[PDB]
Amino acid sequence: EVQLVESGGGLVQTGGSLRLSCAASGRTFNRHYMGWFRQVPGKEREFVASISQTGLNKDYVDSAKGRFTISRDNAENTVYLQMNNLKPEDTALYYCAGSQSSYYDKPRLLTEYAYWGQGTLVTVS
Amino acid sequence: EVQLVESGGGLVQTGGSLRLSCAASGRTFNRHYMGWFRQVPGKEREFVASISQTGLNKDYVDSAKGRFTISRDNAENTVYLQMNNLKPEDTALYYCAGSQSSYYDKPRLLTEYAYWGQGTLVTVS
Amino acid sequence: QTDMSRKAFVFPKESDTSYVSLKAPLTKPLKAFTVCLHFYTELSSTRGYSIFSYATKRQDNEILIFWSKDIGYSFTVGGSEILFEVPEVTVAPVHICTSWESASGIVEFWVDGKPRVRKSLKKGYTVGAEASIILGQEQDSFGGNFEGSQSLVGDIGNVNMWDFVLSPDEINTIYLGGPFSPNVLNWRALKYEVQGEVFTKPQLWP
Amino acid sequence: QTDMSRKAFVFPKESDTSYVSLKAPLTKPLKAFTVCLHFYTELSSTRGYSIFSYATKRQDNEILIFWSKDIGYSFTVGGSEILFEVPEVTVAPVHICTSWESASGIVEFWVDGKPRVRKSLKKGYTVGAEASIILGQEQDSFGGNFEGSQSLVGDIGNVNMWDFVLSPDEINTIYLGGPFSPNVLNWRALKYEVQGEVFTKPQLWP
Amino acid sequence: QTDMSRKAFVFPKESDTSYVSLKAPLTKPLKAFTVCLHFYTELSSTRGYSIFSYATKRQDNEILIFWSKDIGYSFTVGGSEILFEVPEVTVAPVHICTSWESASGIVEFWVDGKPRVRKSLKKGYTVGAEASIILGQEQDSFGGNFEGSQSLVGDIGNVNMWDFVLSPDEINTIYLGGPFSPNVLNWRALKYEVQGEVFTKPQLWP
Repeated sequence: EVQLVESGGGLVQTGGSLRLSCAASGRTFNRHYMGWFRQVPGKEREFVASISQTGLNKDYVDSAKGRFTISRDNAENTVYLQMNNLKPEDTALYYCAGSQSSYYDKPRLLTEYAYWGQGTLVTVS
Repeated sequence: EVQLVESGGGLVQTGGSLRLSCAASGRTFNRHYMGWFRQVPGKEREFVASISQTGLNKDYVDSAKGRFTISRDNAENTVYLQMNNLKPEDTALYYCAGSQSSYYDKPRLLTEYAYWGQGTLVTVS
Repeated sequence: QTDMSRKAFVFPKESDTSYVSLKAPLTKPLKAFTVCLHFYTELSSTRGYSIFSYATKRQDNEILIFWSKDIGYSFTVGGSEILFEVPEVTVAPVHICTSWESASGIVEFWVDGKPRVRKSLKKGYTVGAEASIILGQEQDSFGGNFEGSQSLVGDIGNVNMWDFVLSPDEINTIYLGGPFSPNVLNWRALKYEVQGEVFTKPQLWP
Repeated sequence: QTDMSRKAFVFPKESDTSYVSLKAPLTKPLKAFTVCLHFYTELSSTRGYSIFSYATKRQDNEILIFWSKDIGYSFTVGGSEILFEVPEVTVAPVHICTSWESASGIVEFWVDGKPRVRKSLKKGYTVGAEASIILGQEQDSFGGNFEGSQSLVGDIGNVNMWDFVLSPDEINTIYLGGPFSPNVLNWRALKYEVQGEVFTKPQLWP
Repeated sequence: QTDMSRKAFVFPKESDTSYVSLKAPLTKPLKAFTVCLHFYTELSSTRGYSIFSYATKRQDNEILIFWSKDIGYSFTVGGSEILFEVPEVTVAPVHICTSWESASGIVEFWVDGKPRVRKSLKKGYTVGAEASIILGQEQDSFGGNFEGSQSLVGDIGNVNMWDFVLSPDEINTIYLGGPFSPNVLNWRALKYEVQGEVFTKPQLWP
């Protein structure tokens, strides 16, 4: 039921950092897991990362581990995705998705997710 | 005590579909059963269908069964009547009525019903 | 027959294929009966679900006890329905015994041993014998069409059904666990057919 | 006579013709009385209803025990009324004993063996014995003119009425169920006539 | 081995170095277990705290029982998580027993003897036997990596954990304090090592 918005996009030279943020409108934020997905022109969305309702569990894609970090602040109900060592290829649209008001593990699919944000653009020069 | 309003009427060619909707103003809506009735110039109203408060038991007229579907959404407190394979004779006024603040089965009369909406017009070309 | 005593079925994950099929030796049609059961679940503060589904070939909803969200216990026979409202929902195993008689249309509803006011239903109706009884799914057809939004997640046991109305004393004995003799469905001689993700475990409730 | 012990009447539908007529051997007019009865219904939160109706050819409301919505218990004698407010209500079988004395005009009101403050009502009056007593309806005439909005749905039993004031001890014994000898209306020697949808069933209350 | 009977550990301050490390004799990987313990703390209404941390070299959170603020008890195995809701929190000592079975996937959660609904979790997994168990700190590494916001301030005891699922009767016995024979972790025969500010004191709870 939450409404998702994203910020922190832009263009940066390779090797930079970007602390993208996603805000949620609602009161069940603490009951939904969060996820970041990637999209490119002429292709479909792509899993990036996922984060525990409790926030004690996370899941990173193979390229993202060691380079990217994901966290959440339940009090501020906002999700943060810190990206470092940005490369030219990882320049596309990014979406902050979330669903599943109830409890469960962290999947890596798309059907599960029910709510999506407008998106943001990230570019590496 | 609810106030009933209707929408979704209009004119359509034979074989089309119409998802008529009815909205209720009040908080006891979930305590009233709903019904759809038909009216034609130079005659009285006519039973069409009905929907259970809990939303598990329905009742269709002989002509409506297999062609029409009735449902209710308690959270949004709205009654939906989906008609398909419309015929030229099926062109008249339709009223969404409902009145059993209490608990009972689904009748097919007019005296029991107490509250009526303004109505809508449906036409088949 | 298998003795189910001190054991219960578990439905651990919401789905639309896990269900149990019960078989009734019933031959004559029923003019009356008394259903008693013990169930446990936390879905109350969520969508609705079906506790017991009895369906003949000519009616998917011959008898269906159903929890309606924010409303309470919804009993239906022969296509009619009455609601036994519940103000606030707790979180604990619950025992329920319900009776209906065709002569007078009187329905009795005992929740955790405390009776609800008697009301009327379908005076003169009759219930067919040949039917399908299912646990964990509301069937809108004779043996299928199970909807996902209506399946039960949780536990159920002590399911028992008679062919006549017990007196209040007998109901009190049942709620206290005393000896008794079911005649249309015996938990101690039960015969069933499990389907999907359903398991057998010791009962949680006392 | 018929012994109604362990049995009660059932009024399953809100309707205007269902009612039971009571008869009394009383001949001398009453200077005092006490009435005790158990009743159980769920209409409390929805509308008002009449528990006991005593009327004479000159007064349709000689003695009326009536539940008024959002008020409580309304006791009426000889065309005068008093209210015994109830702040909040709960769904449970309820036993009530009510006494009135002509000499002093004092009235006692016991609900669930808890006494309400004594008050005054119509000192010096006389109650005529010739009268019609009715259950399930409020009667605005000696043989008719009932109102559906006022009829009661549910159960009523243990109806007993004396011709003098019991002491608190005796009322306590009545509440717990001891032996007693009613002089005017006897549950154990009751005469009555039934009309419409009304039935006899085992009692729910303990 | 030492007998901690009638004794508990004390963590009297919020810090990121005070912790205890337990040594299990395990050699075969676990397909199932039960864990029971008694803990008392007041962090419940302010912030989160780790109760029991079990980790393997390849996973910092193979088993973690954690209290999430505003949520309740969060149980995680193999990194998959599931939460048990707790609306209001009392200030008092609490006993908890939790069971998980690999063959079938059901988790049973007993708090103060009252059982939560059964749920499915991570069917088909196997737990490694090589592992480090720590108390008072959450583990993000196999030999360090603790956090101050997650360290628990308070008292814990009765730490007991089998290699198979106890029946409801056995758990009831546990809540009574009767004799029982733990197999993998024994309070009565425990081995441990303490680091930082931690102490041994008589237990507060009964």
